[PDB]
Amino acid sequence: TKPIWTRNPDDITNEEYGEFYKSLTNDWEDHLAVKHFSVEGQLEFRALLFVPRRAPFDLFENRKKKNNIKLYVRRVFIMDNCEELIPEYLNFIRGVVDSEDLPLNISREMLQQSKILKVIRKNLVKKCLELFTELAEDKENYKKFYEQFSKNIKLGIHEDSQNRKKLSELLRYYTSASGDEMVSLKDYCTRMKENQKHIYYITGETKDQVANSAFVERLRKHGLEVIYMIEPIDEYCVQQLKEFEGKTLVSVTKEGLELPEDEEEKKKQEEKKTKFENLCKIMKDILEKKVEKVVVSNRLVTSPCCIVTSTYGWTANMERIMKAQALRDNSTMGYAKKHLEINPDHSIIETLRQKAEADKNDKSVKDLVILLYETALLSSGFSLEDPQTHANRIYRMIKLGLGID
Amino acid sequence: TKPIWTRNPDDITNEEYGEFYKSLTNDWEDHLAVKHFSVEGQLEFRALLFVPRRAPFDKKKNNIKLYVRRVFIMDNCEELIPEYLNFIRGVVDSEDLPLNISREMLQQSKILKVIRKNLVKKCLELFTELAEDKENYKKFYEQFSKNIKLGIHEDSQNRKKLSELLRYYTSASGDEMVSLKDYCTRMKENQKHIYYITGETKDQVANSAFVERLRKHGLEVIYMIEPIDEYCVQQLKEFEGKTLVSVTKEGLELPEDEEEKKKQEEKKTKFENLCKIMKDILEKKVEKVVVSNRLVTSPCCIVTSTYGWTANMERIMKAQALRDNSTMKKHLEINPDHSIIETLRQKAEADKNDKSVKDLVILLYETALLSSGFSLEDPQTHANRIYRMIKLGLGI
Ligand SMILES: CCN(CC)c1ccc2cc(C(=O)N/C=C\N3C(=O)CCC3=O)c(=O)oc2c1
Ligand SMILES: CCN(CC)c1ccc2cc(C(=O)N/C=C\N3C(=O)CCC3=O)c(=O)oc2c1
Repeated sequence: TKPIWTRNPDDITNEEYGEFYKSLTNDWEDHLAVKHFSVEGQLEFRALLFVPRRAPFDLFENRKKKNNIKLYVRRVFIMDNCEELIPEYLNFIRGVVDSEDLPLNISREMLQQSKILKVIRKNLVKKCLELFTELAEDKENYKKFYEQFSKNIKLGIHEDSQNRKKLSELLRYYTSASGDEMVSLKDYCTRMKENQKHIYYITGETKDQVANSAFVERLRKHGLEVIYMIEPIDEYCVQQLKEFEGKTLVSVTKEGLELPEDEEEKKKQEEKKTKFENLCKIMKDILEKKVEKVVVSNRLVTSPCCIVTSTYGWTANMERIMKAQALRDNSTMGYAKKHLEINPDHSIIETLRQKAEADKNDKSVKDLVILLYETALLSSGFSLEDPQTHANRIYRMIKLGLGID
Repeated sequence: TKPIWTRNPDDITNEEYGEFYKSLTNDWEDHLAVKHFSVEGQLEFRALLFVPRRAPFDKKKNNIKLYVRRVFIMDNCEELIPEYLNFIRGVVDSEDLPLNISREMLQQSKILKVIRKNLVKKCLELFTELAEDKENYKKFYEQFSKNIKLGIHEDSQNRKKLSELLRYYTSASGDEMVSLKDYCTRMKENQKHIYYITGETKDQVANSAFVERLRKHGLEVIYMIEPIDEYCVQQLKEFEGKTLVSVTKEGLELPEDEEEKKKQEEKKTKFENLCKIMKDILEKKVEKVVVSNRLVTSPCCIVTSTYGWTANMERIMKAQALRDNSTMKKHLEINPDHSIIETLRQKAEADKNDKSVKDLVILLYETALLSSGFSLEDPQTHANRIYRMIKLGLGI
């Protein structure tokens, strides 16, 4: 009688859909979700789409399967891999597309097919984003989905600038407040204190490393929520996600960390600015060019120091990923400028300011400046120049802790 | 009027060779080296082989054009040459092999197996020739060092002839690369082992902790900085009788001393108390804690089990496991003659529940992992521990 995608959506049982999706992809378990829609107008076409349970494989990047949408015209099969029928970041969708009107045999000149496809393209991506917007309403079944295709969503953020807002509403992250849960961007905004003009994120490799890192200290004490961006995609994602609902994004690993001045803590921070600037310009010289600037931390509580990164430059996470990639492709590392922030109110920083402003030539002072700098790189997610150099330096500091002999 | 490979070699100008290799591979510069040979016997066939100057970017198993009685057949010939020689370009003109076969007539594979084994011999002949001019072999090993080490891994029958062609940086060779036969000439007749280290840069392995008592003892250590080496040594057991030992692995055998081992034995039992304590302070963070016989300036180091993943291995594999996202044995050696070990034995045997002792054992263990090429559990945890130790260096 009629093919399965011509019967209309609410007249089909979810198991009938599944038997079809199994027969279409040989997947051993049924579909996860289904969107099934038709279109009339200048163009008549139907479309049945499936989202597999287990995220498909990355396919050699061969790009030899831009998609797996079986393509029909007037109920006859045509192609299996239709390059411009679906944007690359939705290639996991399985299903069929049955057009009534598109032109098949075409030369270069007949761009009309490429118009019909572009409109079907936008209509297919629209009905998908609709389905994901639908899925986001049941919080704990959307979990089975974002678990598999989070990497896919973030890719769209980078490529499809036209749908960037609708896509960003679908992102979920770990934050400081959501101790064990993932939360939307709209939720983080509902918990913002007014006059906070920024959304705080940190990029590392594990939650425990970014949660207990040095960079977030005076931000968690300040009652602020910070977003944990742990997957390597995130480093590229934020590069094109400028703002959400008006508020701009800021990295807690970068210099110039803006915070709300209350009862002009800038006046106390300014006294610290000038009080320790002596110590600032000394360690800049003890280190020479291993660092670019030495400034007073406005973000450090329990740790004495941290290594922050240039504003318009690579980060510790990026520097790790890129150079972990340059192992794979045999290459010189080629051509990341760091800033070191010191906590004025820490005893090690206070006591160091005394020994240094008394005798800045003391080889013990030089040794301690280098040592704190090296451990700060460890805190900030970097790799050391020469590990045994730091090792011998720690051994010397241990010699000082107990009997020097 | 006659094809170029059937013409007798030494009647061939190197420009004719180069012009031909250009016409065969469109390479803009001439060949690097050429081996050209014929064979008679049960099988008659000729072969002209080229080594390109620039190492190519390697599913085309090789580019050896294959002729029979001077007629072309195919170029991608899978079982004509082992995979680690895919950079060879050239032609092979057989007189007798059978092309059309029923799967039963594997006799087609015998003729190929014979040409295969015969081709690899004439190549290793060429490479042994190249090893004689030191600073031109460098132009080659610079490009194909990776290839030779792969052959060590795969071709066990030619494993010996290949190792003779390996070149490395060592402690003695400050800037030059040296053969294995040379390292044997500098061995003491009481030395039964060849010492190597696996790292990432020459500068890091030369100043490493594992080699301390080896440069003081007048011993030479081989610097393996390329990642292939990690797999190379897994199949490179011995050269010229003397076996290889990794300075990152446990059970470091050394030339037995003038019965001074009794002093190493007194150190063994004297610090064994501290060994039992640090073993428990680090709850399964390490597998065993024993007395070092290899450390001079460093107080402690982390070696790996003989059969386990090397320190190098765990770094590379987990650096690659960023691709899969798949996310996946240690020994702690302490230096007896170091003051920090003596002082720790005293603080431990006086009050072994001192949190300063706990702070010191954990701190020493973590920095030793850094010394040994590992990654830290929680960097901010180690940092807070150092900040605590620095706070102790001066008043709290
Ligand atoms: C119908 C016979 N031939 C020529 C061999 C085909 C078959 C398929 C296609 C697909 C094309 C094409 O549009 N590619 C880009 C997007 N795309 C579609 O819109 C459908 C399939 C597909 O890959 C095309 O331009 O010519 C084609 C020509
Ligand atoms: C021209 C006829 N065609 C190919 C279309 C051939 C040509 C060559 C071969 C070689 C075979 C063969 O002997 N393979 C074993 C070794 N071998 C070669 O000698 C060349 C490639 C290769 O794998 C074969 O099984 O079928 C062939 C079929």
